[PDB]
Amino acid sequence: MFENITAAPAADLFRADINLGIGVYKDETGKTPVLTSVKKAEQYLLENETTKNYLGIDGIPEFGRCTQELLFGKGSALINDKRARTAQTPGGTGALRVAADFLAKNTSVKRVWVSNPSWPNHKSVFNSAGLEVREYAYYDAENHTLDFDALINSLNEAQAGDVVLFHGCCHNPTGIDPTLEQWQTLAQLSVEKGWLPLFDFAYQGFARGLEEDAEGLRAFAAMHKELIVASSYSKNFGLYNERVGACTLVAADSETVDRAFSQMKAAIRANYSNPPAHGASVVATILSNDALRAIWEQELTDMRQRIQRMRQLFVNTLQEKGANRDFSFIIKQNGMFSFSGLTKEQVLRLREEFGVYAVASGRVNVAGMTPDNMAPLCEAIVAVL
Amino acid sequence: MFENITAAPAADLFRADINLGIGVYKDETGKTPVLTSVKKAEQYLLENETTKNYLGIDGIPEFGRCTQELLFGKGSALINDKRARTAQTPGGTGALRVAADFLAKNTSVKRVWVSNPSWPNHKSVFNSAGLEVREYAYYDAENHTLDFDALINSLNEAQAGDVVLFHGCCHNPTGIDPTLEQWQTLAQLSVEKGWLPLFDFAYQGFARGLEEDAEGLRAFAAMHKELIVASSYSKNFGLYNERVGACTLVAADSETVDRAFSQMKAAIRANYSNPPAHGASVVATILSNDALRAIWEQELTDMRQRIQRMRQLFVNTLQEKGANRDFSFIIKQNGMFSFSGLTKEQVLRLREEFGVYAVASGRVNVAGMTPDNMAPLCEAIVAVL
Ligand SMILES: Cc1ncc(COP(=O)(O)O)c(CNc2csc(C(=O)O)c2)c1O
Ligand SMILES: Cc1ncc(COP(=O)(O)O)c(CNc2csc(C(=O)O)c2)c1O
Repeated sequence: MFENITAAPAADLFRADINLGIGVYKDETGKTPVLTSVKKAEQYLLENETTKNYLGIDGIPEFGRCTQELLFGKGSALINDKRARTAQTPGGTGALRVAADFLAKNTSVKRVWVSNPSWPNHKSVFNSAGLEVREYAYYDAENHTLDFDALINSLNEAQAGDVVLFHGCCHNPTGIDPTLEQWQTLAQLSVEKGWLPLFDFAYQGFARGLEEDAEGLRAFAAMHKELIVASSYSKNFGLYNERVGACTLVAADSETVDRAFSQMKAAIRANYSNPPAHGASVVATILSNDALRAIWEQELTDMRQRIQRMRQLFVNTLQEKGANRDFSFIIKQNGMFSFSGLTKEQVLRLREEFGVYAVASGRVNVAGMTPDNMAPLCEAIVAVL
Repeated sequence: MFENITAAPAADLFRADINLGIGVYKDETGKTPVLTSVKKAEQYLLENETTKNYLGIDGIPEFGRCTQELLFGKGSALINDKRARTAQTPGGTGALRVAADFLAKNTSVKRVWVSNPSWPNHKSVFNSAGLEVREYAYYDAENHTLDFDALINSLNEAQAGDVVLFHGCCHNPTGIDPTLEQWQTLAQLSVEKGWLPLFDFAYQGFARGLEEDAEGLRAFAAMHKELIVASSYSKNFGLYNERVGACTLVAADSETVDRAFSQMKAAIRANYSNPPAHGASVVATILSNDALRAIWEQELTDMRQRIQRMRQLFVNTLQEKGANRDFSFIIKQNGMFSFSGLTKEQVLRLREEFGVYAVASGRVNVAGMTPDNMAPLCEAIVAVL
């Protein structure tokens, strides 16, 4: 049965002997520690859990409520009108796959529109569910900005009933997000064209703040009867390996969302049955407790701010090491990732001659940068320019 | 998009006011506590974990090794010859779905054969991956035994390249397992007919013991170049909600299994990306530590033995409450579940008139029974005979 299977298309080189191709947050010491708020919650769970009995298919109710509040805001009409249902999922990826399976099996959706560039796993996830993936223009490589007019031009090829995927904030890989006015334009256009918006929200809190980072989503939510949000707590709780995310379904009213959500639960049941408790329980414990939530929000703020300091230090140090070229785009971009503007061959050179690792696209993880490694990193970059 | 979705086909009645329709183990007090070995491991993890950085797609290496040893035996040729690869998954269900996606995308498999009766989610899982499910005869409702000759008759309709699903031990819902000689007959037949065996192993340790319960699988593994095992640690570690299972792929040699496994990892990547650490880390911590493993094995033994005591007490008490009918089949059956022999209407009557809850099939969870609830439970049953 297996003798003729083709190998899947093919960090290790890094280990064999700076990592900017890392996918996680690192602190100033180059570590990805467990957040203190998380350790405190885990201790509370160790002390207080009396069973590991299965969660419901949609997971921990408190987790769902706290998630909806994060996405839509306390007192949101969507919440008040019971228009949203949330399934706790194994990570943002799990939420995306649940969304994809739900859509493939229960709707006429055949196509999902994703930005060029995006996270490479988007295509894999949607294709796995039998959905075609189409790309829309996004990046202006000259101004290192949102190629907006072009985005709109690309998207006028999208038919009514197509899904359009939006990164909520901290676009991956570019760090370039729509302004609020641009989000508002997109929200209006989406209504007019009959797109189903799918928000991928893996970095809430890493751009400007929890509430600010949700402005775009909330602009869409104000305009649409229906949408889906696939969110992740992997980076903003440092809970990567615990697989903590959420798939939130929004419909016109409670009757419609509940009915549709029944099929989302069926899609989950046939996949992993019900979701893993530990990571989501830590999130629910933290979000629903004033003291823990305060510690967590500050920890998230510390991460956001350290990234901003590295963006500034990167730009300053490149200038000091004798790059005579603008990198101001780095300061204005949001989240852990930016395109450095380096070519695939410069990136290869960086790895081979200097041991500095980025992805071929030239995307770098700014959280891989520290006050200590910045000078050598920038010296290397200047050398390949 | 969602306005026309049909609701999915539809515990609560129990709550509204004995539960034998429960899906988990309960102790003599009616609780499903966290195992002591698990609490000890969780404390060790709280004390020692310094990051939540993502696991590899296939999860914790130690978890994989310990799993293979449990399934195949220490010193197994399959292990020695590196013929098996294991992905840590979100539960047995997750392992089944990973198997199904892997098979649908990378092989000519179109059909999976499942026993009639089985766990109802088997059909959902395979169908979700685009695979047809066919049933084979299993249960002799007169002798409350394995309708074996009939099983074989059913399965001669299976074509070469079809998958045949076997419950490793503690068949769900019947508690009726092949004898070793029957497993050996099935293993030979499977080779001759060109079936791909898929073992579903959710109850290792609940029939006779860890090693004994794996005899059937090992009989197949001795005969086959290729097979898949979907295992779960939900019931034998009491880790239900942490989602701890494994998909183990076996091929003729290391080159072939590694190549095939690359596509299994691709299937995981496009689903939930990588698996949840907490539950699998507890399993790995326990299995790889002599002291914790000893405590755990005894806890598992205590569960196995309590179930056996309830099977015996059930049969004795039914006789004492004036059932003049054999129930000896209960003593010989394996695991938490048996068919009581009650009809769907008797089961309905039990619920409505006596507040005793089973599934319509008449399947009862023997671990729902206690010395305290046995007399009323048996009085109720006698009343509906
Ligand atoms: C846009 C977007 N969508 C989905 C995901 C999946 O997040 P988790 O499944 O890890 O929660 C992520 C985060 N997953 C991820 C891990 S490393 C990485 C990268 O781009 O390096 C990405 C994301 O950035
Ligand atoms: C034969 C078989 N296959 C797969 C599974 C899935 O186990 P987990 O996904 O819970 O680990 C299980 C256990 N899942 C389960 C939870 S309640 C239940 C039942 O039959 O009541 C079954 C099983 O018995």
